[PDB]
Amino acid sequence: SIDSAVATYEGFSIRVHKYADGDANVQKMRFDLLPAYVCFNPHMGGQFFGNP
Amino acid sequence: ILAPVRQRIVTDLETELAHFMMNNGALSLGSPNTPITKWSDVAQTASFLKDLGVNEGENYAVMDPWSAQRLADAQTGLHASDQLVRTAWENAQIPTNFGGIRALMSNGLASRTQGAFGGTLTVKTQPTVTYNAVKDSYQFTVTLTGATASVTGFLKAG
Amino acid sequence: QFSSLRTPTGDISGQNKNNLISGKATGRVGNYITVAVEYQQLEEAIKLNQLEEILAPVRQRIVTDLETELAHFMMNNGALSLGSPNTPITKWSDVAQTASFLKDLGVNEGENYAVMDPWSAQRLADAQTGLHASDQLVRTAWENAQIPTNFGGIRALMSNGLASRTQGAFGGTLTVKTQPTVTYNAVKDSYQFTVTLTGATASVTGFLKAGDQVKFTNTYWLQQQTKQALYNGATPISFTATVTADANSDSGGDVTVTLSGVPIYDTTNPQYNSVSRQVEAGDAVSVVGTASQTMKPNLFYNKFFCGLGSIPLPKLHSIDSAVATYEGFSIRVHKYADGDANVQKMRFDLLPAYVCFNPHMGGQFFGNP
Amino acid sequence: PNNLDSNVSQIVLKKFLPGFMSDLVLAKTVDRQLLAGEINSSTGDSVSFKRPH
Ligand SMILES: [Cl-]
Repeated sequence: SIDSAVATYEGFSIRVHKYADGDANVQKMRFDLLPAYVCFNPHMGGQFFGNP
Repeated sequence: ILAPVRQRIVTDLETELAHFMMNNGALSLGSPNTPITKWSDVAQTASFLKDLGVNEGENYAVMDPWSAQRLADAQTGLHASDQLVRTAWENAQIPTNFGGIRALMSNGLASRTQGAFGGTLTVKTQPTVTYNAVKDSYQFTVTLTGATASVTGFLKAG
Repeated sequence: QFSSLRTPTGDISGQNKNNLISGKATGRVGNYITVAVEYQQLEEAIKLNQLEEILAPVRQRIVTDLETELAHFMMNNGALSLGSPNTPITKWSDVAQTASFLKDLGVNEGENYAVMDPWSAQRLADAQTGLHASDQLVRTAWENAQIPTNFGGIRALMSNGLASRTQGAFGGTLTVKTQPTVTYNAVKDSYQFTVTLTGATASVTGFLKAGDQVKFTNTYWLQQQTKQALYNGATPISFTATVTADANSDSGGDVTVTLSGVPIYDTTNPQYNSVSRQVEAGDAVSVVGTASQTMKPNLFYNKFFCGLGSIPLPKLHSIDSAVATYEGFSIRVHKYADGDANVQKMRFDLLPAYVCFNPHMGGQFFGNP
Repeated sequence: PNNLDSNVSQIVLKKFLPGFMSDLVLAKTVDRQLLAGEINSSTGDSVSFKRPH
């Protein structure tokens, strides 16, 4: 019972939901995204600095 | 009015990647106070990946605008190949492969704070590290002793 | 600009949505530029031949005094600062620091320019005669003392017409007296703010002069999109603003000055921050350069920083006139006379106009010690 | 001393100025193939791949 639509930017998809508020006369919009992560092998990356 | 909303989402996606990667990878090279200057500061990363055995896919190093520039300043000083010095004198560019590793400049990159530690630290109890315990994660708990009396945020993520 | 919430579920119930806060930049019309001449009818008869050559340079006077005021206008607004006036431009890394600082803040649209005087362009020319490799690139500078179009990954230009400025006599150790009100509501239509300073020398006229640069030691520039502080090598980059008008030190050592560029730090709308923290009463500050030095600044800026325009002038009635463009600017001339004194009068006019779109896209740069 | 200021308007033109921006680099060099389409409503919140022997 809430109106939506989906868009693409950078090859990601974002829902948007447009509801409102009855008593406070107000319009609301939210844009959201769910990422997923994986670490395959912690031993293959890290952080580097200079050597003094 | 709302056109910027989408690129806020993506900007905030990639500030997480910076933190996720930063909190997982176990490898470390050089001292954190010192900025990248010499050619051999980028080159140590290709050769450590090599020495350790990693052969598959490409390898990337990612630094900020200020480091990228001191690296071109180093390339204006080369004595031999004139196509390689001209490019940096005009454009302040460095090549695609640098040091034997694919090198990249990014102004979006996350920062982090150390958190207040002191004392001479040792392990309290021998942990259990065998292939059967850490088989599914590659993470392990250990308890350190000999710290400062009591501190909130003695060690912070990263 | 907006901000975002990060939650395991997505439940935002108890939290703060982004407000919409509009702001604007404003252009204004300036003073006229006028060159006026007169001569007697007697001279027009016996003494003036080639009068049409006598007034050729008149139209280039007008456009010259446009470029000189434009240069002051810029030098008085742009907040950014690199190097320091005690060191002249020498190394390649001097012109180069400017392009990578514009990119680290996030300027992405249009083209960036750096502009310097003949003496500077010459010291960059013999830095180029020292390169060990590129055959053509050293020959050009040895012959012609010229440098390429793109230099350090920015677009470099030389100009002999460019304004100078005097520092004005400042001394003692300085600190801020009270907290400034810098939130996005206060500064959103200007990008300027007033702050009072403490510990100055007793009573001094022109303690700080328009064009100086005050630096706030412990407050750092952010990146404008990402909101993470900026580090150059080991050390953070401080925030810096420009003194817009002359300011006197009253007895008891206080100075109240208006600055261009703002250290915005807002609790309610953190999405607009420029800087890493709140300037608090008691913060150390210092002025870049030496007390009474004078000099010509070098300027670096993004294309959309300042802008320029001019206004068609209507014809006064009962007087004769024509329009002629030179350098793509239109200039009226009125030719009229005084019947009783028996003299003839010509005036040439142009109206300029100026915007500063954003103070944070340009500044002044010097060498690094 | 004419006073003409009520003859005219304060106009705000309809255009915006350039804002600042950032660049996306990490995002486009990590592996994006393996994990695509792999988490749907039959799988629950997570999924695994095999370590080599
Ligand atoms: Cl040599």
